[PDB]
Amino acid sequence: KNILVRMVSEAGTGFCFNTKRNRLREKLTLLHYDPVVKQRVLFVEKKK
Amino acid sequence: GRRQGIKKMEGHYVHAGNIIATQRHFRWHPGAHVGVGKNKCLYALEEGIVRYTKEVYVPHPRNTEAVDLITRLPKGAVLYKTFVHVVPAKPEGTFKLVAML
Amino acid sequence: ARALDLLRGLPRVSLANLKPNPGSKKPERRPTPFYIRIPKYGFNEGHSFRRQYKPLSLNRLQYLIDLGRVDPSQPIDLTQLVNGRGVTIQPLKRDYGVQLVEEGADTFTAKVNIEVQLASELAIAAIEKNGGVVTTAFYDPRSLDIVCKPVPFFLRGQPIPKRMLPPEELVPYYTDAKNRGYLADPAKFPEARLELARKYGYILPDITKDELFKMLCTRKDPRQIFFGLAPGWVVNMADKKILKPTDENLLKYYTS
Amino acid sequence: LTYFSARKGKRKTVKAVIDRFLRLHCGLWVRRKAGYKKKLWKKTPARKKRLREFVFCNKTQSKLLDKMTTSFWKRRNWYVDDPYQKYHDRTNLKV
RNA sequence: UACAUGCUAAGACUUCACCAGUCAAAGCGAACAGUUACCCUAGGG
RNA sequence: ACCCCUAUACCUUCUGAUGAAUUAACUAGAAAUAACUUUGCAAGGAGAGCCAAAGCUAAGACCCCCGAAACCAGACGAAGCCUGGUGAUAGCUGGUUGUCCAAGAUAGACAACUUUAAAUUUGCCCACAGAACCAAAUCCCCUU
Repeated sequence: KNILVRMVSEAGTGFCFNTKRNRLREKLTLLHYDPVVKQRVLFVEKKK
Repeated sequence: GRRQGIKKMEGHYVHAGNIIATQRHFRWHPGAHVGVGKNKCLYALEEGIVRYTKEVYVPHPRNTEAVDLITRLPKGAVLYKTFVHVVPAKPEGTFKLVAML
Repeated sequence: ARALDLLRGLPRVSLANLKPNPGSKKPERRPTPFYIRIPKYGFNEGHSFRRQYKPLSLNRLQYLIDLGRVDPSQPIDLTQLVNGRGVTIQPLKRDYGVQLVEEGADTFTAKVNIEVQLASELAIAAIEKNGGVVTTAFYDPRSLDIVCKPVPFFLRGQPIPKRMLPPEELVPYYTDAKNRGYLADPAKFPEARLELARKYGYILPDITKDELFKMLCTRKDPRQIFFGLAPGWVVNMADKKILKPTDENLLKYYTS
Repeated sequence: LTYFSARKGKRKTVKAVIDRFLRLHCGLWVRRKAGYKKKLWKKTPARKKRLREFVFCNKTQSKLLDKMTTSFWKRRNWYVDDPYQKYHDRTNLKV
């Protein structure tokens, strides 16, 4: 029902984190915080 | 056995961050200088002596369950709960003569 | 002593009277593991290949100078420290020499020409305040072994080898004037000495004026282990001679 | 463990200890926590911080590890830029 | 339900050990495989 | 001498059946890492190598006996048998030899209890007060 997916930072590259998302819902994009640039940036998933 | 219960009894000296009690339900409530955790564990925010008191329970307006339970009380009842306090011992600081300029 | 007076009157000490000291001889009395569930981590990953350096503090160097064990009128090498027994280093057990240590920076009053493998900024400052010289030199395991105990090397019969250059990692350290590297440009040293003198609030004494300037300026060029001797020589200790080859190819090899 | 080896008659170290533990010269053994890189997706941040930690060992564990390593691993090592240099000596201990 | 379910750090709890587990002030930063009547050996009832 | 009174052989294993005719001989605890004790020398020790933030060197003092089926190799006889591997191994019994003094027996899921030595300061017994909404007592605890 749910999938453990990974999102990769668009900024502060090389930073990624894992969340859970439904099998049927659309592609998952969040606004997370990364310490590479120490700021809030968007994360877009790349691999389930 | 969850090993829950009072960890520090009345009159016991306590340091900052010491855990006073671990509970599954709010058997004891946080009083003065006693903080609570996610597990509703009562820890001490100051350094001093633990006291257990009985106090009037006036719950937060946002707590709708406690609020309407309070409303359903007659004009004769007042709710009481057991609270845990830490009476702080040491003064929070002193003034020292550093330099005579 | 009163004890020898007591011995006067006691029976003669013989093999029938001896006794061990009480307390010396206990009587013979006759009629998943924990370390597995823990994850591996590389605490000791490359330990046998890590370089080690024995610390010579300035307290210790002052103490040795202070009891006549290290002579500060001559250059201070590793050989002098080992001979004075102020430092004990094992080439096996991957020691790579001596590192100077700032302990005793205050209360160090000695004008020395020391040669150490590593030196901290504060220790260099402490030596150079008193009119001294610090050089940081490199010794490979073999040359380090020969330096620390030269006499057992001279009984081995082999011609003196030329010491190797630092590996790639240690080349930037030893080619730098801030740490007084022995492969650094002499021209940049006055700048570094003035920087240290300015930072630590002492005037930099120009060594050229003191009568020990010739000694304080004595360095041995790289690919030399001992001061007065050149690689390729053979020490004949029995009849007190030095044998130097005159071959062209040998001399080319030893002067490389 | 091997107290007397068949070639030298010497004690032998257990290399698992060497691959899992750091021995401080003072007698303290430092280890990593189990699961510090396993299944991190569900672990709470507090738990992850707890697991990403260098942790000391028991007295019994320490003596047992001292029994399974030889004297070479109990010697004073003067490494160049060891991050654990300040921990090799013990300070202000009053037993 | 949430995306600071971030980083660090005093002090404590804990299933009687261990391994694991909890809570947390201040601070930075952010919201606000069967079988043997061929069986065999050491023991036990 | 006996008669009287007193006196459930011993060993092992159970919480409290086993073996032994008798005499003599034979017959069973093997390891110094650390620590401790006693010396030497001492920021150094050590008769290379090793260790050292009082250490190092030396000594002393800790780790039993008997008892399978098997498997393998090579012979010898007509699977067996023998020699070797082999003091095989695993279980489970049984046995483990002078004296005195001191300390020294019941939770449990390694721990508990126990010994020796060392450092230090409270330990036990406990009075008021004190520990929850949905009987016994227990925890805590100054005095003594």
